[PDB]
Amino acid sequence: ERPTFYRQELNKTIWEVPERYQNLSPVGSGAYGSVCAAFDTKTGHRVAVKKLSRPFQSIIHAKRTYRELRLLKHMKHENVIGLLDVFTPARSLEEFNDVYLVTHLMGADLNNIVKCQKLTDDHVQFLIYQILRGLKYIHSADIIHRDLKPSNLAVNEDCELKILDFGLARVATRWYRAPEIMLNWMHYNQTVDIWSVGCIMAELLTGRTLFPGTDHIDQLKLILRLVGTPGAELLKKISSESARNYIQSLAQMPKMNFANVFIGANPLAVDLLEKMLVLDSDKRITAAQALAHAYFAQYHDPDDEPVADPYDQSFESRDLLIDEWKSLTYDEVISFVPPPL
Ligand SMILES: Cc1ccc(C(=O)N[C@@H](CCC2CCCCC2)C(N)=O)cc1NC(=O)c1cnn(-c2ccccc2C)c1
Repeated sequence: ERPTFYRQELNKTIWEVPERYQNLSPVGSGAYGSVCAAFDTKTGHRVAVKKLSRPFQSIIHAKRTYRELRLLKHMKHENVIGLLDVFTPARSLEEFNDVYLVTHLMGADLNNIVKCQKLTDDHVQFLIYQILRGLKYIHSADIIHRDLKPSNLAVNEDCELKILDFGLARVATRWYRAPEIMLNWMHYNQTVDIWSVGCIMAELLTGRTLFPGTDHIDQLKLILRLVGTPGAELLKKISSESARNYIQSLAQMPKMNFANVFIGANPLAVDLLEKMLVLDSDKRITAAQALAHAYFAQYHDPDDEPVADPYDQSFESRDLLIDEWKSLTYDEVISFVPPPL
């Protein structure tokens, strides 16, 4: 019918959950939002429970709440975070004011893993393979992550990887961002995420941030030093006059030979980096193409790299009232079907 809930105070936060979830312990020191590790008495498994912060306080909060629930309810893939449960203590739409989301509990984020040292080439093959397998899935539904960086990627002891998003909650996004979506200078596609994967892979191999810019101007200067200033062919496709003026006003840099930058790395790794870190977003490798690159010979299976069901994002166009976004969210909580045990 409906379970029995119990109340708690944790880090100045109130928490009201079903008895099924036990021994709630705050994790991530703010960086994941309001999240507790919990023990799930139904499965005998550890889980993560997130309490959304002020979910219906404004129109923009209410839309963000709907968007996060809709994305989580869609994701059914080994390398993307998925929804085990969603609950509110509210018995009706009228008193609906709190949303709790339940996922798998992961062992570590990749930020607090590179921080020690660099990884073996074999560890890098396996981790980048799993990122690209999750991205083929997300991109097949016309979903773009847009903020891939080591702090949004999580792994277990056995090195199984999942893509998450910790949104706004306290490693600069700037350092991993595609030049075209940073300065909005060209048509942008799913391959903004492939630029980010290139930056992350470089960092796992060298143990150093590839492009540690201090701001957007410093960031572009560090990038152009490796990949070279745009040619006349890429200049032809820049719609922004101010962008085009800025670029053409710098003194010309050549493309460096990546074999001279990533010295001693697997030459198959250097070749894949050349294909990911191209300025022209029409010429960057896709996730599906990257999975068939020789670098992943050990892992690639074309019969086990699935696509996603279609995702209706027509809501993204709509301008509705708080109470409308709230009712739509309540509907999705009510209609939720747990994954098969
Ligand atoms: C409970 C929960 C709820 C929401 C999210 C989450 O990723 N939400 C996304 C969903 C959509 C996004 C679209 C692009 C593809 C990726 C997904 C968002 N911002 O909308 C994560 C967890 N879980 C965690 O925060 C979590 C799970 N173990 N840990 C953890 C716990 C201890 C140590 C290390 C880690 C990583 C943290």
